[PDB]
Amino acid sequence: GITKASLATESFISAASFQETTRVLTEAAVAGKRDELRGLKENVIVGRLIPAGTGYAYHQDRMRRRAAG
Amino acid sequence: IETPITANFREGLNVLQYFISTHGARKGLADTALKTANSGYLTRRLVDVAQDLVVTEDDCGTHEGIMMTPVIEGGDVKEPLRDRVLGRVTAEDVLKPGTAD
Amino acid sequence: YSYTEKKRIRKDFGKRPQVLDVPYLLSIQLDSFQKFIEQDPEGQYGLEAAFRSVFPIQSYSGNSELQYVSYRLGEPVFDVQECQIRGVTYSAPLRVKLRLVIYEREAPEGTVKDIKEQEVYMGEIPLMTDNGTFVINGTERVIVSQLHRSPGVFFDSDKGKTHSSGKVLYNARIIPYRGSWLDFEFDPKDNLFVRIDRRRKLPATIILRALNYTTEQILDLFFEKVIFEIRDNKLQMELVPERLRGETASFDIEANGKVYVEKGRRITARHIRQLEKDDVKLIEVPVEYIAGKVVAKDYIDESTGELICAANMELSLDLLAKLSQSGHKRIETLFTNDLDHGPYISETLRVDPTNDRLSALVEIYRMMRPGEPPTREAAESLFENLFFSEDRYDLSAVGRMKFNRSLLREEIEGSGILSKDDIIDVMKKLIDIRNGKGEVDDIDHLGNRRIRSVGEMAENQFRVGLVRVERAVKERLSLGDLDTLMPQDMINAKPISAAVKEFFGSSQLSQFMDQNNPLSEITHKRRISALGPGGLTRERAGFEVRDVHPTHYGRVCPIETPEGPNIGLINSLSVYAQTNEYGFLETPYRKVTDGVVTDEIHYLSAIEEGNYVIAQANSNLDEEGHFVEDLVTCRSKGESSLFSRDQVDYMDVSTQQVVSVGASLIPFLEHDDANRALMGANMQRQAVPTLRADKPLVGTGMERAVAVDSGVTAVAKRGGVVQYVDASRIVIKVNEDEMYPGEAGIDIYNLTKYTRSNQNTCINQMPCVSLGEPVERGDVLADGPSTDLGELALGQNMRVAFMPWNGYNFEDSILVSERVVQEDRFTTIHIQELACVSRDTKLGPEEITADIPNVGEAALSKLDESGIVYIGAEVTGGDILVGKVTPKGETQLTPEEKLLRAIFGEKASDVKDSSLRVPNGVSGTVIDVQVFTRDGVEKDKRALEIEEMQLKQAKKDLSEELQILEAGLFSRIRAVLVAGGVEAEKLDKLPRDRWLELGLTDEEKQNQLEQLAEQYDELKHEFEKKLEAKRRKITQGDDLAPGVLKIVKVYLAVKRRIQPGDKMAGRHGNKGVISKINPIEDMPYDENGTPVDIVLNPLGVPSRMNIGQILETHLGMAAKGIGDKINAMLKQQQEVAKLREFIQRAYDLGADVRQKVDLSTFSDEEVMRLAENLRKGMPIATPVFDGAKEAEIKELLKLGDLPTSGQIRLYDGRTGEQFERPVTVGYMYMLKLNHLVDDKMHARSTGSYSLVTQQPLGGKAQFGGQRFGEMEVWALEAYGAAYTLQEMLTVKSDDVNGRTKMYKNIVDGNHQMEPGMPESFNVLLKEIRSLGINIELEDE
Amino acid sequence: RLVISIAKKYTNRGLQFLDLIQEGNIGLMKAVDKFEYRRGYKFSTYATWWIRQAITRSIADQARTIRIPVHMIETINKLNRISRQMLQEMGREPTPEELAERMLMPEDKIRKVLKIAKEPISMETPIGDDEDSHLGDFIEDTTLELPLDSATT
Amino acid sequence: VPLDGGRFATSDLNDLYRRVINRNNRLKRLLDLAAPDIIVRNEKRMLQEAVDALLDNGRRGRAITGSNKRPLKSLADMIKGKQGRFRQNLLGKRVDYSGRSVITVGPYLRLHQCGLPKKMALELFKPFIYGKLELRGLATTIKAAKKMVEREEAVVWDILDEVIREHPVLLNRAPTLHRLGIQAFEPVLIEGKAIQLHPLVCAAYNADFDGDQMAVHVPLTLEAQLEARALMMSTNNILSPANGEPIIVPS
DNA sequence: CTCGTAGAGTCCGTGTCA
Ligand SMILES: C[C@H](CCC(=O)NCCC[N+](C)(C)C[C@H](O)CS(=O)(=O)O)[C@H]1CC[C@H]2[C@@H]3[C@H](O)C[C@@H]4C[C@H](O)CC[C@]4(C)[C@H]3C[C@H](O)[C@]12C
Ligand SMILES: C[C@H](CCC(=O)NCCC[N+](C)(C)C[C@H](O)CS(=O)(=O)O)[C@H]1CC[C@H]2[C@@H]3[C@H](O)C[C@@H]4C[C@H](O)CC[C@]4(C)[C@H]3C[C@H](O)[C@]12C
Ligand SMILES: [Mg+2]
Repeated sequence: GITKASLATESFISAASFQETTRVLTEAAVAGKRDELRGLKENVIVGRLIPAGTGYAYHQDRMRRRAAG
Repeated sequence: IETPITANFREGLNVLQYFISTHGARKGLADTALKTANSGYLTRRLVDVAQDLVVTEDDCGTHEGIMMTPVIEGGDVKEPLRDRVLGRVTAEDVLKPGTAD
Repeated sequence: YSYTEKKRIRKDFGKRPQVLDVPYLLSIQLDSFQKFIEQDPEGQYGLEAAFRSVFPIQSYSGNSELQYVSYRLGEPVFDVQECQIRGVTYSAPLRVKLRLVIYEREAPEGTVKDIKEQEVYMGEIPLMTDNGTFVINGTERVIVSQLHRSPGVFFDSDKGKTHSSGKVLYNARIIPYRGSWLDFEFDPKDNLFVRIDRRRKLPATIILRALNYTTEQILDLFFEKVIFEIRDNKLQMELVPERLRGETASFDIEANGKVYVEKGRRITARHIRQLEKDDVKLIEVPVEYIAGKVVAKDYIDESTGELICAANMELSLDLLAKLSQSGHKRIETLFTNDLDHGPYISETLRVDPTNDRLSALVEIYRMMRPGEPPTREAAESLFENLFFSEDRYDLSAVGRMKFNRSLLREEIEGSGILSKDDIIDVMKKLIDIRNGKGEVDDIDHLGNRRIRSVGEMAENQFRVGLVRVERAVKERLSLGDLDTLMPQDMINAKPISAAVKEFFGSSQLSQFMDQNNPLSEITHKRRISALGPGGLTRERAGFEVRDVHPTHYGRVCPIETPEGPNIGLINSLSVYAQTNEYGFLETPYRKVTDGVVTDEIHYLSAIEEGNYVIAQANSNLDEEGHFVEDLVTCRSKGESSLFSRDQVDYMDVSTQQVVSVGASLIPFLEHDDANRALMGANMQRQAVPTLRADKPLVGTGMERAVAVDSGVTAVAKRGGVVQYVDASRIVIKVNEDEMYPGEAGIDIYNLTKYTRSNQNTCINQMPCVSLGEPVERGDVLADGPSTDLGELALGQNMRVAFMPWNGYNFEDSILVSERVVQEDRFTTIHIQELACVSRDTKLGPEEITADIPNVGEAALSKLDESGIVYIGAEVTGGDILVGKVTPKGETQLTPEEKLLRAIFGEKASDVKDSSLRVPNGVSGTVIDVQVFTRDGVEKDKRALEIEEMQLKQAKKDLSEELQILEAGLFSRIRAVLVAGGVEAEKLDKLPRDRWLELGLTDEEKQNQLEQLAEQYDELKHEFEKKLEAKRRKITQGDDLAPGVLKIVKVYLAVKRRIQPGDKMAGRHGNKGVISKINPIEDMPYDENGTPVDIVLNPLGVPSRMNIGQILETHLGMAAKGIGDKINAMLKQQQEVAKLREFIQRAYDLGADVRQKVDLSTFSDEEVMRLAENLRKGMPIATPVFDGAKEAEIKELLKLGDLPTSGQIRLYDGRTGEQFERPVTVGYMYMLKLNHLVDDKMHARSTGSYSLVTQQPLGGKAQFGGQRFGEMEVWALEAYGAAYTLQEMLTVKSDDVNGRTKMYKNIVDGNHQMEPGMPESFNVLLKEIRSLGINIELEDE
Repeated sequence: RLVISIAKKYTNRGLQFLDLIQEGNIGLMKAVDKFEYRRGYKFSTYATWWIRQAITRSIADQARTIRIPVHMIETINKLNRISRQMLQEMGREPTPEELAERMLMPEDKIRKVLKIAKEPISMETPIGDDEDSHLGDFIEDTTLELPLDSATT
Repeated sequence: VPLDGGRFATSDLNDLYRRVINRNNRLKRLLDLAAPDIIVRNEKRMLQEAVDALLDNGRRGRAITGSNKRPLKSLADMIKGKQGRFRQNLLGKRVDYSGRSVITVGPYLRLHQCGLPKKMALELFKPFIYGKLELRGLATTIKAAKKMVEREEAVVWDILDEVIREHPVLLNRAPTLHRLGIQAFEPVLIEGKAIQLHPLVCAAYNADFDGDQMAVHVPLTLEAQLEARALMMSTNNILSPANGEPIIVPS
């Protein structure tokens, strides 16, 4: 169900955005979980370019420069 | 209520008949003033789950597909084929009702 | 008719005769607070009640008590107006005489000392104004009456949700006025549990055990016993014949020789009848039948003492056999018929672990405060004070009345504390309903909902203050020594006044008086809220209470309620409604004597109303209260139907009684949908007073009632002749009949001129009457804001045409012709206040001088040397009003600027500018200035000038009044002196004071001259002392807030003209924005050449089923047609005859009308006056439901010589060609709403930011930007618009470094960006890192 | 229980009852360890003395957010007694001039003390009938250099 | 911060921290004094209570604030919940260069433009105006430009017209149900304080001319301008994103 | 087949939205 499905997202900032914040924060803290942001809502949160639409190319371009020599 | 309101707005209603319609309208107003909050919550959840979906690839190249028919709910064809299929990409070649077409 | 009535009569439609006229509309507030003050001996409602409740305060067993005498209301130190100006609370000091009495211990009983305190001061209490308001800090606040649930006992159902298997579980709630609540609820397994108000669930029987009741005593008090006697052998049952009713028999029931009930066939009614008439008493019974019964008492082995059967034990063969060999003849079982009499208390006893009283008190004590070691005495005192201590637990006279009514006991008045019988009866009723021989009550019945007005809540808060001080005084009276101190040091007044002023100031139900329209005031005072303390919260409830109950008929208005989130919890009070003696809601009805419908009225509450068959007002009555139809329409138990002529007990007082005043004003209500009625009423109450109010062409008759009842009009107290009229005061010469014997004199009314209303609107009173006009008691002297000739004129009536005009009225938008603004008929005046405060900074006090660094002399031109605007100067946005400078040094300027200072020699001014300049975009006249200096500081010259002006003005006014009253007094002395020998020829040439010194025959006449002489002297001396007092009030330094040196207040008067974007509405809920102002010629015009004023979109009528506005337009067109016809007939100056005949023919207009007009009045001139007033259009009056029929409109239109269909052919002003299909034109009364575009318009480029999160402030005073909410973020994401979102999210609001980068780039003409990190995200990082969680930005 | 009995006196000076009882326990222990039966002094008085000496000291120091000299607190107490007496006798209230009369202080310190006594308001106090914004939502940051001025510079 | 009027405003964390530090110092001294076990137990209990209220007040006895009965706000309260943070202040900001006002019809407009009040135009585009004023040299420096704008001379209107010519604006109505709740238009200067909206699109906005208000934002950077002009210009969205049918149908 | 243990269902109280 859409709430639970939302709950099972990879990024913990996404889950923290709208659910019981304490729950997700404690889970992520104990798990040592690592959020690469990878998504739309996180990118909004940090105030960088969305990977959607006009900004998709940017991130795609970044991907070639990212994780390379 | 068993007895209805016999008069209409061109003519004039009477005390009790008004009273009744008053109740009707009051309930209606509250109804809306709550359908707005519920619809807002629902749509927020919906956009929440569906945030990340972006068209990333040009063509996945699968042979899979779903069989679309005209929804003939019981008595008749409530919604035809054409509107349900307009603007969708095809999964495979369609034949006339007669093979090799 | 009265003289105000003769001035301008209003044509009335309406068929049924008003038996009762509308009462004084504000009665509730005034009379309730009157009851609150009300010095009375008998302890009834009144401060007295609170005192007698709390006092006498007895020492901690010290036998030195404090006793109460009486209270006295001090006279307010500050009159109303000055209290408003100076920002103080308008109040009276309260003084109380007390006696401290001290006994001796141990004395042969005798009070050693009684000493009386010199009227100790117990704080200040705000007083209510004549209109029913309170001035709390120089602002009028209103305390809206509050509806809430009455104390008592209520049985709720709570169906459905109980486990989703039905299980309709009832519960009894006992609610006190003051104290904890009791709740009895069931469980799935039918066990009765008690809970304390909002606590855990206890087994109910414990309370009965806590009441010191034994188990067997309990089951005795509840269940109906069955005796099993031993008669010659084996355990046979004594039988109640009806007892088996509806019970299958387990054995063969023969008795005394005859088989009655067959073995196996369930006992039928026939066999029961057999036994009943045969009178069979006793039956032998199989022991198996007994194997199922229950044991009532604890039958021990009485011979030896060993117990056999225990309390609440099932009966088994072994127990009965043990008893029979033991020899016990009488066994007492219970009657448990699972259908009627259920095992409820039995099952509680089975689950009941507690047995003794002590164990129950232990459980209570350890449950209420879990964990504290239970002490026997501690628990006993706890419980006793919980429910039987007079102080904590009091229901009421009301609570008790409802309680006893619910349990149907003849006694109305009971004891405050709950006697145990009460609880027992409550549980009896609960189990009775649980069996099904009783109905549950619905909370939403008005008979269960009580109205608490001001006086009661004030009394409660005062009670609380007293209980605080009482404990305090006990502390001081028990420990400290008794006999040295007098009884004023013991009690501290601070907390009492603290609590009362806290309530009056900071409460939800004490709100700003909505003061822009008289209707606004009247309806806001007559409001009923379910919110506040002791009441509901908006989130909890809940549709039950919002819906309209059939009980509201004629008591609360069904149609007026805010459409916002709080729908239903405001619900303004109906017109005729009153409060009962007990605080309930009651409405009048006309009595019905079987055949005749009499004129005696009785006020009924809801519960009594339920019983009778009441006929509706809309019933046809012939000449003596006889019904024309044998079959009439009534309602008795909330259901309407037809009943016969000889059954109706009462009848509606008048048709209007269903609706509130606001709704009562809307014409042709009968034809409008409820929704648009609601919106119409709400909007109509917000109309802003225009410059020239005129009158509604189509009213409802309430206009005069509201106008008089609002306090803004000036009304005559003693009728007479207008002696002097000036645009500030009306001086009236009393009629000799109405002259008080001792010192009647003349009456002087000072009017109020433009002062600022709560919403910044003007409230000005203009004189109505002219010199020499005779006035009667209760006549309307002066029209207040938005009032005409005594009538309510909220807005103005203009010529509208329904048609689409180049989509400029596309949606509900409205077109307006330049003609209206040309005549300036919708121009409002707004009086704004501005404040400059000079505080003390740590670098030094601020300064008010006019010397302001680097200011152009252009702006300073308009200030005097002191730095204050001249009264009457015209200012605009940006101009400087009051100069103010602040100390500021040690700038530590940047190097390059230092270089600049060295270069040019620019001595840096150590004072920054702070002057209070005019807000942007407002331009008007400054009408007045006020200056407040704290005591001690050196008054500036301008303050002295203002004090000189005020002094001289007050002196002038006092001399004015004294001289006018003295002239009247001397005139009366002359009027008496003509009796007993006329001497006025001698008199008129000798001085005036040589009229008292003259003599007359020693009689009552000379005594009356003596009276008038003594009154002359007394008026003189009072004049002198009040004058001196006024100068002392003027001079005294005013008390200012800590830290503020002085203050300058300025009242600005802005003239706001109607302009595009403003909101206008009709009374029927049609709304609109004025979209374009066109030249006169562009407007459509009729053949005759008169252009229309407004062009309204027709498409708004059919979809929004408010059709009444159309009939209104027709009838108004007819009225204005009459008006034009008479104006034409007047301009030709025909003759009295012609006008009189025509005006009579008009007033008659058919029949069935209750008007009853001339020819009685004076024959020529006053008719000319009436024509002069009516030439602007003859006013029609349809009451709400007994209104004007269509045919009557047609007929009146025919009288005007106008198309009967109400449509005219119209010519297009642009092209000149005619419109096809002629259109409806006519006058509608439209309103200008308070939403003025100039207030709403708002923009910011850059401005102030917030402290913690560097985001721009939200709001209007500080510039403030719009809130880009998440929904908009989603909107942006729907498009591929990433860059806009990015800038919006960081450079536009939160990134400081980025925002400055952006400003510089923009100014330089480059468009790039520098995203940075949003500050709020940094805040989040720091905040969670402040927690014990490590949050790091990784990198790869 | 003695500590509890004396503690209930100080019950409205911004201090969690339990902190009060704790300070009293510290004072009582101090008295006991310092108690002298051979010096000639009533034991109970000695104890209660130390109890108060500790409790009042703690409330004076750590009660207010901004710590304030104790003599200043005594000044406030005197002011409050005087205000109470004069107000309840006179009925109206004593004006700062009248207070300056009643005590010999030059009244400049009277209003200074009145200014100091004001407690800080909670930044979240909800604004009237609009429980959406608190007070914190209004306070503006004056530190910020104006962008105009940066461009000028 | 010291608010004007000698009184002070503080966050609740000040009180919470003060209380915790007090209890810490008291426990330190108690250990130095070797108090009996009961007292050290009580001190540790209270310290635990203070800490847990500090982290998350609301899972225990609700440590109220000084004399105000309102429970004081703990860290989690600042983070968690809608009213507090993440939801409230980080997707619900308050942008600059924005305006708001009442809407009015004004039928004569072209589909792709909207009537905008002058005075708002100056207020919004202040910095653009300054830039152009300084570029053409009509104003020696920025300060003189500011004075020249507050005088409101004809040259100011000329430059404002030239800047407004091709620059696009975003117009929004508060309940943005679907993506068409925010759309781009070219502004046309008009007198008065009311915003004029093209009628055909009111249906798309679900707007009514009965006192409904609309907000107006200005895209600043050049890329934003192009995004607006390409994707968000009214003329580009005639078909509903929900179903393919036209939205701008006559009403 | 019953005792001891295992499983399923339910209830209460808390957390969660406006
Ligand atoms: C004075 C009045 C008695 C009513 C009465 O019986 N009048 C006598 C009227 C009798 N008559 C004239 C109408 C003739 C009747 O026919 C005789 S009979 O009633 O039918 O026997 C009692 C009944 C309800 C009581 C109020 C409520 O508790 C709320 C509140 C409680 C506070 O703590 C104190 C204040 C409040 C406002 C109370 C005031 C006062 O205490 C009331 C009005
Ligand atoms: C009572 C007095 C009428 C006096 C009168 O009528 N005397 C008649 C005296 C007749 N006698 C006694 C001399 C005998 C004559 O012989 C009678 S006869 O002529 O022979 O028939 C009324 C009528 C007009 C009123 C004045 C106006 O407000 C303006 C005036 C200026 C102030 O800014 C406002 C108040 C002032 C002071 C008012 C004074 C006073 O309130 C006046 C005069
Ligand atoms: Mg609208």
